[PDB]
Amino acid sequence: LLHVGPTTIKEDVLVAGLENNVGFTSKEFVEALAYSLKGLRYVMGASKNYQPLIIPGGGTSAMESVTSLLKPNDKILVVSNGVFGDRWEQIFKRYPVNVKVLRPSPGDYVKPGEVEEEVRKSEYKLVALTHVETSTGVREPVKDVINKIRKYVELIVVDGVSSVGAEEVKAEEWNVDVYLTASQKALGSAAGLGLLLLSPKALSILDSQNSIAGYYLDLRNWLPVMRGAEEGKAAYFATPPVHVILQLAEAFRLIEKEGIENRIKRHTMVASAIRAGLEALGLEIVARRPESYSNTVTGVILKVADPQKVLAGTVNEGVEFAPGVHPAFKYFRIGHMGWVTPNDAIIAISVIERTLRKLGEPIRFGEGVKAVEEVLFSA
Amino acid sequence: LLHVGPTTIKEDVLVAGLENNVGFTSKEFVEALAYSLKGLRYVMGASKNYQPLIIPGGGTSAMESVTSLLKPNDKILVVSNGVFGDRWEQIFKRYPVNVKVLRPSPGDYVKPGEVEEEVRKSEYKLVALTHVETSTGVREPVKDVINKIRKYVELIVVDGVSSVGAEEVKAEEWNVDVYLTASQKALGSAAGLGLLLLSPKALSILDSQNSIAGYYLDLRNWLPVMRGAEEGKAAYFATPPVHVILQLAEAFRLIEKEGIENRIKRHTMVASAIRAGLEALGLEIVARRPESYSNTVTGVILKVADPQKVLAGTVNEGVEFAPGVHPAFKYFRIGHMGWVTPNDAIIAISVIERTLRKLGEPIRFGEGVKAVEEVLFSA
Amino acid sequence: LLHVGPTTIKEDVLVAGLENNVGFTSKEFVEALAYSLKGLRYVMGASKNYQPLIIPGGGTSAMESVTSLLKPNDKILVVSNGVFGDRWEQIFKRYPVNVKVLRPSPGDYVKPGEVEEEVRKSEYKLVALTHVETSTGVREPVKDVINKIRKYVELIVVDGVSSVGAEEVKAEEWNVDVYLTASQKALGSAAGLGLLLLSPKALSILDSQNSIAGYYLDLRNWLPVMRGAEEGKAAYFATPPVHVILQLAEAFRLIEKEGIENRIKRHTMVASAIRAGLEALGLEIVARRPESYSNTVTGVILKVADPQKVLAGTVNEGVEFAPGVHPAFKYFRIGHMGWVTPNDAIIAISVIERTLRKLGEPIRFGEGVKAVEEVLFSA
Amino acid sequence: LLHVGPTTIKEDVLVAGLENNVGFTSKEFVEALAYSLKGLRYVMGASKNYQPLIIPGGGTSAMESVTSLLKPNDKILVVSNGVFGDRWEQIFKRYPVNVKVLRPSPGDYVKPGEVEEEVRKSEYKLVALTHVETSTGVREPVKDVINKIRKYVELIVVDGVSSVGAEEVKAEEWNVDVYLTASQKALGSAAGLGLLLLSPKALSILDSQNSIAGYYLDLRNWLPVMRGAEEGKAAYFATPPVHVILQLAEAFRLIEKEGIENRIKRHTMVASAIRAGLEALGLEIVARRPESYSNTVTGVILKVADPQKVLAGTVNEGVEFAPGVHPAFKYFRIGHMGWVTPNDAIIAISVIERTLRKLGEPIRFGEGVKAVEEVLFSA
Ligand SMILES: Cc1ncc(COP(=O)(O)O)c(CNc2cccc(C(=O)O)c2)c1O
Ligand SMILES: Cc1ncc(COP(=O)(O)O)c(CNc2cccc(C(=O)O)c2)c1O
Ligand SMILES: Cc1ncc(COP(=O)(O)O)c(CNc2cccc(C(=O)O)c2)c1O
Ligand SMILES: Cc1ncc(COP(=O)(O)O)c(CNc2cccc(C(=O)O)c2)c1O
Ligand SMILES: [Ca+2]
Ligand SMILES: [Ca+2]
Ligand SMILES: [Ca+2]
Ligand SMILES: [Ca+2]
Ligand SMILES: [Ca+2]
Ligand SMILES: [Ca+2]
Ligand SMILES: [Ca+2]
Ligand SMILES: [Ca+2]
Repeated sequence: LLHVGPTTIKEDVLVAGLENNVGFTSKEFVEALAYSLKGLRYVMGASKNYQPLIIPGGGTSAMESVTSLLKPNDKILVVSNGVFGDRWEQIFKRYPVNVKVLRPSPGDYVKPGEVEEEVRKSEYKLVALTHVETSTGVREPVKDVINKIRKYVELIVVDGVSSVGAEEVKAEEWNVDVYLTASQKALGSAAGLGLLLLSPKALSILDSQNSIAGYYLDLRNWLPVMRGAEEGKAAYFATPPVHVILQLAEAFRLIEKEGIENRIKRHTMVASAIRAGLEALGLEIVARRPESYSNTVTGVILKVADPQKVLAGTVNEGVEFAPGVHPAFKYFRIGHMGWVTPNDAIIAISVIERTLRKLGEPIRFGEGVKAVEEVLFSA
Repeated sequence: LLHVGPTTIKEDVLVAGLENNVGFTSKEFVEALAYSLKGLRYVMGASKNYQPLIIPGGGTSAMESVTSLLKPNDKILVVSNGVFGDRWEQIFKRYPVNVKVLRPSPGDYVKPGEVEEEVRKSEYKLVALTHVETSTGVREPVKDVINKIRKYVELIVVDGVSSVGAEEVKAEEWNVDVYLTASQKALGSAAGLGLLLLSPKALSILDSQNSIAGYYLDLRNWLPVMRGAEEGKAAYFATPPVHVILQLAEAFRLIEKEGIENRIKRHTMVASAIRAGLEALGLEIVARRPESYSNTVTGVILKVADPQKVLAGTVNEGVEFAPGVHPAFKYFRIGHMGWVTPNDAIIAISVIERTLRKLGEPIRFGEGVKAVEEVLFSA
Repeated sequence: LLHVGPTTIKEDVLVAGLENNVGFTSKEFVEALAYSLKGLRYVMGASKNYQPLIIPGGGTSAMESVTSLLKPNDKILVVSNGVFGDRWEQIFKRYPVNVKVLRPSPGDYVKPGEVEEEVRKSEYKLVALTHVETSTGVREPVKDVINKIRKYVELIVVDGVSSVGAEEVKAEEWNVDVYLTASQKALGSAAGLGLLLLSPKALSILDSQNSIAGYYLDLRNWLPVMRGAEEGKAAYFATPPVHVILQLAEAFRLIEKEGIENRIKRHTMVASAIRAGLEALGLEIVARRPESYSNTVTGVILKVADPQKVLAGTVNEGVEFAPGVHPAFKYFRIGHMGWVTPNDAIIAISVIERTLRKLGEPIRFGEGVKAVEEVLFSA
Repeated sequence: LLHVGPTTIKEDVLVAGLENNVGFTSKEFVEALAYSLKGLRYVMGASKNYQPLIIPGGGTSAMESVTSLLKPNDKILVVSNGVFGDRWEQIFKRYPVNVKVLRPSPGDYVKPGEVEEEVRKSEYKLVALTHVETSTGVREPVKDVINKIRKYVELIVVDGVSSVGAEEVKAEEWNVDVYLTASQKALGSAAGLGLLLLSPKALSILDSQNSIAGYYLDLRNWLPVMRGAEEGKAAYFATPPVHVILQLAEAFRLIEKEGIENRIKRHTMVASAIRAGLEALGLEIVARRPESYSNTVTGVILKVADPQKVLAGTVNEGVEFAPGVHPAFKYFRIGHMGWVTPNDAIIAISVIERTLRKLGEPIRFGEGVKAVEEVLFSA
């Protein structure tokens, strides 16, 4: 069997979807969409000059919709740290475009200098980055990368599926052209939506040029719906996931009530506490470089125990554990994103200690939970 | 302003989505997906030889995913009775294919003989039909069309967004290659999913040939998820709308409990009652030919009153009314599909009588409600 | 079998109860209780000098809690128009008190003069009235009764279970000492609570005297909880139905948003429309005197059809029908209270027409629904 | 301020109450009541000869309803270990009965021999016990008490509000005449109901004798409702909390799915783990005698820190902490009952360690969490 840990959704978020006479023209729907659109500007750090869109699907449909900005034979550079970086390449194989991929050593990340070198050597229409690579837990220093490449490339896109709402994101200040995410990860809402924030530059391409996009994923077709909503008007392109968007509006209400800076600090603390627990047990982290330890995903190397058995025996344990699928390592991953609290840190390390002791993975029993406690106490 | 009436969702359906620890690998999700896949075979009248898929989006994403069955320069005949027939052509303009469209007089439908004539004259890879054309309330005699064209064309696709779960559908008996619908219409569940049933012939194309499809809407990419689910296995292509699918499973449970034959009879009675009400008021129906009066949508011609004012004054009135957007007629539309009951028939005609009397549309006040009562009594 | 029609609850009301970490000391609970307490002053027409209480149970526990105001051998006059008036007497048999009951002819009501005559003849500590007698649909002219008896009696209590939130109620202006109701009737919330509004006179009895009350239903024990809540403080006597009270707060929000005067007008219109439908069918109303036709309950006399069969064949019909249990009449009752709309009037009469036609009760088929339409149109 | 920790309710339990067209005559309600009645026999260990009742209110209304079994001047012995034992005496002061109370030293419990001595010296109609005394966390050895007193007393009643569903209960085997609980404690459902299980002997009293009971709390009045439900019949005495009972049925489904023996073991393990944590910190438990350490409540003595500050700083910390209200001790209490898991044990001790360290209560920081881990590993 396959077992990937699901991001826990606050009941308030889910319950916001229980309105049984709401459609895409309902004032309640239009208001939730307009609210979510502003919520997206807020979590991504951008002013009204940046255009938000919320489309059906997820991170993957959002990624593919970037073809809305491309023309035949356009040159694309993908900076891929693993599975989800590689998905850009799989998507672009379906399109008449030219793709080059940079990859680092397993579990590492592509340095800003290496990207800079490549964009000076060849002219690229588009550069794709992955803010956090979910398969390895590695955060790319996207700000540093962009500072170096901004003047050599027409467009920069960042996959923030595992970062937005949890890691610092400054789409406008960093001059990103498309920052995208999904509803079900670090935002902690129900699945079904892709979310995008476009620069004025990307928006001009939409408004004035043709593209290689299909029909459903051409952001041009969704623009009138998004623009209409902010003016309090209903418009129809294709039926969106109405109740999932009601749920998203409620997630954004909770996000705005906590405050994004506070949200980020919470993810830093929880992740730091979890990592301190892992280290005190003598467990090795998958991410090669400490400065890249993402605050949403941590890969945990096992020397003796079978990762698959760790996952099988922790299914009903109130944790978010998932398989490690990189040939270079034997590991499982801990998801720690969304509504995650200090108690989730304690639980994750406790569940880990007890499971690994049972399976004979050499660990310093007791030391993990104590180290977690220490971190949580000290801040 | 734009106001389209929303299909009322049974609360039980919505409430089935309130499970806050479910992801695409959860056995609860896998079971709901497998159940919904079987439910789709059931409402469409097909055996295990036909392959169901449930994908993110809606009717439009389902329609576009038909490109999964096409090759460059393939010849397509679209039989379009209005807006949603025309959407096939709009979708196919994004693809390297050759499209011819047959259209009838406004509010009429393309006769089976006219389609037969065209497919004998020229060779077509694909013929696209719309079972019920939502913009006009016209039901295409799809069975009759197919009987005549089956031996002259490789593939037949039917858009059943406004028919499946309400009109008779026999995908297997009629030998349709793709029968498709959405979650939010005559099935009466929450929005966010497209649904497809493929013949063995269409499935062989998927399994053995390349196509002009993009990435997200290539049915090949969803097949392992659908096949896995029916064997009780989780598989990942892209995150689906997990909770919308939980809701869909519950809608299919209610559909199977009523029985599809009974469901169809209910839609026939409610629609017949509503139409009898309209006629007794002296109101003219948009559909030109009575044999094509769909049992999910009825267009109502106004001679004096402004359709927009009818819609504005019936917003909180517990009905499903929508604008008429065909230049050839001045009208509004009544949606009567999903969980619709005899009481909905009475309400719709009563709300119509009272609104039109207020606005001076010449009608036989009182006679509508009486005629509805008569029909509901006699069945 | 027994079949009593349930008051339909807005989903928003129910959904307000889905908070899974709320207890009697939670700020959310205290706020909902304080809100509901004010909501009770509002629907009953009283200033802050009147003391609201919300206790576990229903109308019956509220009625019994009136013993909190009594002493051994106190004299009580019950003005009983049927079953629920008679319940006062059944309750008081359990207590060392002296009870006299006035009853009118079946389906009539006790005139104000008849009560006045009795309270001048003997001295009574307490007079009990029923605002609307649910078993017959008869509204007592409580204002007129009180105007006549106020100076001759120490305490006046009014059972408003079937009136509060639907009929005009002015507890303060009319000088009532206890006005009581339940959560599940004309207020349209979930069952589980009795609700009481006490005059300063009744409150002084609580604060300064002993009583014959038991433990759970001694309003003295609940007072500190109610007083605490309005000061934003939690207090414990016995655990209340926490989530039912969350639901009640939401019902009061909806009531206050509509406005009580508007609520009353809606009940008048719906009831008048239903009665006009009944009359046009040639059906006789149970209430003997038109000025007493309650706007929450209407008894419908059948000359031929069996009331029990009317009820059996209308169970899934979206109506609120209940048995007639008074030996003097052959009838069923229509409940029309709470969130009831003009559409409910149309439905009730339509369901009645179709059911009675099937069962051979002589009626003027078609005429009922037309008369309802006319009433709803004319206001 | 007063802050008592709320028992966390599984969302599934709450969500079972979202049926908006259900009343006391609905077959859905009757089925939920019948199911809950059987569920009550199951959790209390009794065959069909024992009669369950579910009444509005809570533990307190259930306790008072025991007056249904009493006659004027009946002699009662209350075995009270604290607040909730003392509530028997407070209730009985409202009734013409003779009460004697046995009390132990603070935080201790009345030995079976001490009760035996008293019932042999004087003749008692009724002996009242508290299975777990919530105010001190002390479990009375009710089986041992009953074995000694059974032949000397007519009736034995046990308050199991904090024991039923968590501690071993054998109502039939131990020959208890009334075993009672509430919906919101160790059963973990929504508040609003009292629950009783009566012996054949107590039932004969109901069926054949008069009593000193009031009206609402006379178990005679509820019996036809309970008997009717198990024969699949609706009956009316007073409106029950319909949706709270739907929720209760769902709680009983979850209890029966786990199995009562397993439920008991879970409470033993979680409580043992929590206590091991407390001891390893050097914290003293309020219960004087280890054999009486209840598995639902533990009192924690503080030597230096203010209990009130512990409560104030742990409000949003996902725990169930409550004040200690016995003058003889300075303490707070930990609730660990219902759906409580091993993770709740870890969290409670961690939250305690971190809070007390902050407030300078002398503890062995780190040692609590380790001891909890050890216990959870070894079971
Ligand atoms: C960085 C990143 N980019 C793109 C996607 C694709 O999103 P959708 O699935 O919404 O199309 C993701 C999604 N991440 C994802 C999805 C499913 C499983 C796991 C796992 O942890 O094993 C991770 C992701 O984490
Ligand atoms: C026959 C038909 N085909 C395709 C679609 C597209 O479905 P999605 O929107 O789920 O992609 C539809 C949708 N039907 C539809 C959708 C929105 C509004 C109205 C209206 O009545 O104006 C009708 C439809 O009715
Ligand atoms: C006027 C009146 N007074 C007291 C009560 C008792 O309330 P509780 O049940 O909440 O204790 C009521 C309740 N009314 C009631 C209850 C059950 C059935 C029916 C029916 O219409 O057949 C009516 C009532 O309508
Ligand atoms: C043993 C026991 N007996 C009777 C009751 C009364 O139950 P109701 O409240 O449902 O009538 C209880 C209630 N237990 C209870 C209730 C409220 C607060 C606290 C606290 O921890 O301070 C404890 C109890 O714990
Ligand atoms: Ca909440
Ligand atoms: Ca239901
Ligand atoms: Ca035919
Ligand atoms: Ca015409
Ligand atoms: Ca709402
Ligand atoms: Ca569940
Ligand atoms: Ca023993
Ligand atoms: Ca001590």
